[PDB]
Amino acid sequence: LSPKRTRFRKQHRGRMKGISYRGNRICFGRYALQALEPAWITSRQIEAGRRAMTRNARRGGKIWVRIFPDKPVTVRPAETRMGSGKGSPEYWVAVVKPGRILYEISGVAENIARRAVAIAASKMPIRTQFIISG
Amino acid sequence: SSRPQKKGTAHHMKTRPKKTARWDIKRGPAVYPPLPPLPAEWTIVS
Amino acid sequence: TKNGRDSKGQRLGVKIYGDQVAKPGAIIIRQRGTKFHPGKNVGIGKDHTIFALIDGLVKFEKYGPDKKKVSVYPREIQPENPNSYRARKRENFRLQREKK
RNA sequence: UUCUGGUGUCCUAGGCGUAGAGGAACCACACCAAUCCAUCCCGAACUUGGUGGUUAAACUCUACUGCGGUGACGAUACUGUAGGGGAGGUCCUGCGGAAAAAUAGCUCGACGCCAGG
RNA sequence: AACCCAGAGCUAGCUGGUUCUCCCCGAAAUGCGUUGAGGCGCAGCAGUUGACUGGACAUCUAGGGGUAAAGCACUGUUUCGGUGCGGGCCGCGAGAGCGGUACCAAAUCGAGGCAAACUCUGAAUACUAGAUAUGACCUCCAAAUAACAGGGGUCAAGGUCGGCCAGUGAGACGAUGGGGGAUAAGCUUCAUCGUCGAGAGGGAAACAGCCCGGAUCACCAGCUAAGGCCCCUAAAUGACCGCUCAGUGAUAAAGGAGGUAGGGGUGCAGAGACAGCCAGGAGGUUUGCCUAGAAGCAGCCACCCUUGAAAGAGUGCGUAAUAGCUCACUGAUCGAGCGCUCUUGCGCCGAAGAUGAACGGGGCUAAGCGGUCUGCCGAAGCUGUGGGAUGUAAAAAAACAU
RNA sequence: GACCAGGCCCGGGCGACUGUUUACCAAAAACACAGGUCUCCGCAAAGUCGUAAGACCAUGUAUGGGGGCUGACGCCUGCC
RNA sequence: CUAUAACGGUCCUAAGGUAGCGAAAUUCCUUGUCGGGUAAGUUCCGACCCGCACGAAAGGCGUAACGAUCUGGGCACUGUCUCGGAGAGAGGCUCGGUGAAAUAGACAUGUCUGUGAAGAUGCGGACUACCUGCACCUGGACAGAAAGACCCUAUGAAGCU
RNA sequence: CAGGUAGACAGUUUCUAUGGGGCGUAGGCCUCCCAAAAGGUAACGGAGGCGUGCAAAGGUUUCCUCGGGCCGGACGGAGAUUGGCCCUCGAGUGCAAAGGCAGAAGGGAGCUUGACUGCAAGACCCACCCGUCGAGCAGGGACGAAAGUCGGCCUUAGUGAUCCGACGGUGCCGAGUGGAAGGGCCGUCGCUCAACGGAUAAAAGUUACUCUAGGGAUAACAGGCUGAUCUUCCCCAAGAGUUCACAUCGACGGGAAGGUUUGGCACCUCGAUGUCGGCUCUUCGCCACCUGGGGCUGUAGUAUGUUCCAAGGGUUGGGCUGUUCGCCCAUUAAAGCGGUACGUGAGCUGGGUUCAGAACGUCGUGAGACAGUUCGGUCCAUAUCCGGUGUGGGCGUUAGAG
Repeated sequence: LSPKRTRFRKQHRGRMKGISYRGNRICFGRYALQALEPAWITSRQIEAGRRAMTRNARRGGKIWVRIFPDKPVTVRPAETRMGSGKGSPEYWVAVVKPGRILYEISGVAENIARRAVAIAASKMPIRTQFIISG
Repeated sequence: SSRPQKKGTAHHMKTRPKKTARWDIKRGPAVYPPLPPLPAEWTIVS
Repeated sequence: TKNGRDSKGQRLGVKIYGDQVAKPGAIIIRQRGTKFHPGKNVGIGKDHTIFALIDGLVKFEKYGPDKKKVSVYPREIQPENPNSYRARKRENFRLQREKK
C-alpha cells in the first residue's frame, strides 16, 4: 500500500528493463499470476486485485501479494507548469518487468483458482497469465 | 486517447521506403567475365 | 519556493595514471580523504593529495583488503628506437628547404 | 642442517574452531622485594634486582573444509558498432568484448638475512 | 507642457539598408563573467603569415573508476511463517507471590523483494599514455620476362606555440543516456553522435533534419548505392515455395472468436471413438433443521450405500408443494476419427467527425504479405573521354591530390 | 380640417435647484452655487507675481481680504 | 424544549462604530430568504441583517420643486415586430460629355484533400472548368489603412507622487 | 557666513533570472545525486548546511581503544559509576554531507608556541582574475634520548578584487638648498560592496493622459502539437433488482477514441490573425431529442427503459440577464449536442483587450490600482482577382441555318 517511513520524500522515475530473473519463481502458494508486460502497477490496482481474488475465493485458501510499491510518483497541479514542488503524498507505484510474479494463491482447487486469478487480472494495466507450481 | 501522432522526421523514420527482406539486401551487382582491352581510339596515318 | 540550485563545481581525481612518467613535484592523485595511500618515493599533502618525489613510473599495489599505494619507480627502460616516420619528416624538411 | 627466534618483504592475505606435540636449548607465564621509573588508586601496565618451577595461559609446528576468506569453466544479462520492430513503455538480429550471483574447486601462507646445538 | 530657429548630421546596446566579377579556405549557436540575458570581453571553433615539431587513422597492451547489469554485506524500506522482550481483559477483599490468554509488538532465523542520494561485486565503452604497422602513384631492378623485396622520385595527411585579423555566443530534429512533465507534446534542459544550419541530386506522392550520397565543368556516354520493375512514370503482368479473402494491404489497445495455414503436449477407439434418435436413470429418501408445503429445485449441514449396464441428497426448467419435462452416466443401431490446452503467421470485430474518393491515383485475390534464385531501372556517386583552376611550386611541360 | 402646435402618470437612486465642463467619440452622478465650519491676516496686513524697485490685494480695513473642506433646506454630526 | 444573547470574563490598543442607514453607485459567495408587481422578473420596489469591504463636513439620513441624468412599471399610440407589401423622389442600370482615388513584385490568379513556418490559385494526387464581358453579394486573397493603442524588451522619453 | 527647514521646485535612480506579474523564490561558498565508471556538465531538478570556532580542538613525544547486547552488584530503575564475556569497526572527529581514519586522523598525559622569517624546483586547475599542493635551502627555534616532525587545525565550506583612508615602522622622494607638510615601501585594519567579478561614497513608486525604437526572440484572440481535464464507448463483475452479475444501474479497477471545455508548449501571425452576445444566411458530423424500421424488457395493452440501422427533414413563442449557459410559463412529435477563426462586424448592432470623464467599497503616505461594481462613450470602405447568382457576346460543334 504505502511505506510508513520514507528515506527520501520525492524520488525520480526509472525506465523498465528486460525479464526479471530473480522474482520470476514461485516461493509460496500453488498458483501465480506472471506478468508478460513491463509497466507500473500502483497500490490502487493491488487493492482492486486483492479484493477481487479474496472475494472470489471467499471460502478457503490464502492469497499472496508479492510486490510492494516503494517509489512515489509526483503529479504536479494545474498551476501553469514550471516546478516540481509537492507531489509526494500522491499515488505510489510498483515497477514490474516481464517474468515477475504479482499474485499467488493456495488452498484453492483448479478452476476456482483459474477464475480467481483470471478475474483479478482484469484489474490490471498489463497482460498476464496464471502459472502452476512446477 | 493518449496516443501521439508521428509528426515530421518521425514520419520519415517510419514511412520511408525500407527494403526489409533479407534476400534483397544480399544482392550485389552482376559480374560478367573480363574482356581484353579495346584498341586505341585513333591512330596517326601519314 | 523551490529550495534547490546549490551546485558546487569542484573537481578532483586521478591526474597521472599507472605506468606513466612522473616529475619531481608532479601531483599524482588529487583525492578527498585517502583512497590512495602514500607508498614509497611519494609524499602526502596538506589536504591528503599525493605528489611524486623523484622521476620514474607510478604503480599501484594492495597492502590490505582495499588499499592502493601510489608508488614511484626510477624507470631506466627502453634505449632502442625503431621509429622511421619522424626521420622521413625531418628529412623531407631538409629536402624541401634544399629544393626551393 | 633441520629445528629454535629475533627480523622483514611479497601476498591468492592465510584467520576462528576441533585435535596431537615442545621445554636439552630458546621464547613465554609464575613466585620475592622495591633503590631510577610508575600508575588522575593498585609493581594490573612499565622499570630494576633475584629465587628459578611449569606448560597451565601465551608463542611455534602438523592435520581437518565445520565456519571464514578466495573463486572457476560453460551460460546469460549488459554493452561498442551496423541495422530492424512497436503507438508507447521497449524489444530483436550480424560481428567484437563480456559479467555478477550461485556452484565445482582452491586456501589452515610463501620467499630472505643474521646468533646457537 | 505650444510653434520656429540653433546646439544638432543630439542619441539609439534598436529597425531597415550597404551597389562589379573570378578563384581558394570555411564556421558558430558552447563555457565563464556582466545593472546581463536580442549587447559585450575572453576562451572554443575560421582566414592568412610563420616558428617548432611528427604525428593522424587501424591493431595490441597497461592504469583509475563504480555507470549498465547485478546484489542484500552497510543505510533504509517491505510480504509471509515460527520462537516471539513486552501489553490486552476475566481476575484477589488488600504490604503479593506469580496465576488466566486461539489476541497485538521490540530482537533473531528461514523463504523472499525494492532503492539516484544503498554497495560484497562489476563490465562494454570512454580518457591518459606506451607499443606494432609504408598511405597511393611512376620508374629502375636479380643474364632476365612473372612475382617477392630493394634504389630513386612525386603527392596526401596530424599537432603545439605565436603575429595580424574576423564572425559566432537565439539553434533545430533523429538514435542512445537521463532530469522536469503525465517516461504527454515538432515540450524543456543537459552528455556522445548524424543531418540541416551552410548541402545540391536520388529515394520518401508532395515535404530542412529519416536512408543513399557529398554538385569544378561539358557529353543526345556506361556501371551502381538507397529504393524499385502493371499503368500514370524508367525497369519482370519474372521463376519457385507457403500464406491473406479483410481491398487487410495507411491506421490504436484491453478483450472476444469452431476464421484459416501450421507446430508442440495430453485422452479415447475394430472388445464400435465422436454427433443425433430411443431405453434406464431406482430403494431406503421428504438425509437431519426451518416452513402450511421446501419431495433436488428459498435455504442451512454433511452431501451415503445397495441392484447394477448406471444414476448425481441432482444439470436446469416447472408445480401451492407434488407429480412431471430434461441432463451428467450407462445400454442399443450405422460407422474410423473425435476431443481440450498452449502457440505463432496473416486475418475479423472492437475501430465513430464535422467541405469531398482524401489511404499518390487508376486499380489489383496479385500488381498483397513472408523465404530464396537470376537480371534490369535508378543520383550531379563511380568510371570513361576532354577542358578550367587551386596546392605542391619556386618559370613552362608533365605528374598526384584537390 | 393645411403648415404650425405639450404625450402623460406611478415608484426609486444621485445631484437641492438655473447654470459650467473634455472645440473634433464622454454634458454626467462630474465642476460651480447660495449656506455652514476651521484657520491666517491690525494695514509699513496676510496672501500672490517678480533677483530688485514695485504691482494686485486695495484707493479696501476683521460685518473686510486670503486659504482648506463640505455643499440649499430639516434633524443631528459620536469615540480616540 | 430548540435556540439567540440581555449579561460576563480574558487578550491587545489611542479608541474599539454613536445616531441613522443597510445584498446599497458599497454584497465575493449571491440569481441570499420573504412579500409585491409579471403567465413567467439575474433588472425594480418594500423588508431581515451573515455590512467580504456603510457611517456622521473625504459629512450621515430625509424630502417639495427641478434634470436632453440613471432605472422599474402602466395608459394611449404605432411597421419596432409577427411578416412583410406597395408607391414617390436622389443614387444605382444605359447613352453623350468631363473624369479621379486608396492599392499595386509579375501575374497565364479553380475545388477537394494532403503536405509544408503546423490556415496553399502557385507543392502533390484526383476531380471540375470554351474564351471574355455586364449587373449584384462579399466567403478568401491571413484584403486596404497604419512600423499593435493591449503584452514584453529598452540600463528609452515624459508627466505625476 | 553658519545651522535648521516645504516635492514649492530641479536633476535622477527605482536590478536580474523568471510565471515574459501583484503574490512569491533565488543570486556568493561547500557535500551527495542528477552526471551516462577520467575531468567537466544544465533546469525556479532532489536533500542539506556555511558568513565560523579553538591559547587548544595547533605542534611534538608517548600511551590507550572505542560502540552495542548479555550476566553480577538492598541506593540506582530499561538506562549513571564498576567487574567479566561476546560481535571488531557499526563509536567518534567543534558543525552539513562525502571520502577517510582501529594500536589510528578517535580518547588521555608531559613539554609547548612552526597559528615563524626570507623563500622556493615542479605540478593541478585552468577565458582572465583567481585558487590548491609542494620536494628542497638559510636563519632562529618547539618536542623527543635520537630518528625525525612541525610554514595551523583529517580534508573539502567559514568569504570580497580595485580606488581610497587609517594605525605601527623604515638606511626611500622631499618641486632653489637644509628641514618640514605630504607621498611611497613593508606589516595589518576598514564593506550583509550578501543583487556576494562588487555601476555611485549617496537613490523609491505610478501612468487607463501617455510617447518612441523594436519582438513574434514574448503574452492575449484564433490555428497547430499534447490530451492531464472534459464528452463518448468498451473489458472484469462485488453487489442492488422478492430468486437472478449482464431487462436496468453497476462499486474497486482497467483499455480506448474525439479534439467541441479548462489546461500544458510557445510552432505561424503582431511594418495590425479585430475578441463575447444577438440579427441575417449557410453547409457539415453523429456521440439520436423527435419522425421511419427492429431486438430485448422485471414488455398483459396504453406508455415505456435500454439498444441496433438510419443525419432525408424538423428541433416553438416568450419574462430575467450583455449574456453563452441556466431558471421559469405556455406548449409541442421533439423543443439534440457540436464543427465551419463570435461559422458569419471589407454583411449589421450592445457588454468589452473593462480607452480618455466620474462615483462607491477596499488597498496605498501618495500618485494611482483592482480578472470588484455603476453612468456616459465616432467604428471606415466605389470589388482588382478567385468564389457565387443571374444574364449576354464571340468562336466552336466540319456547309450555313429555323
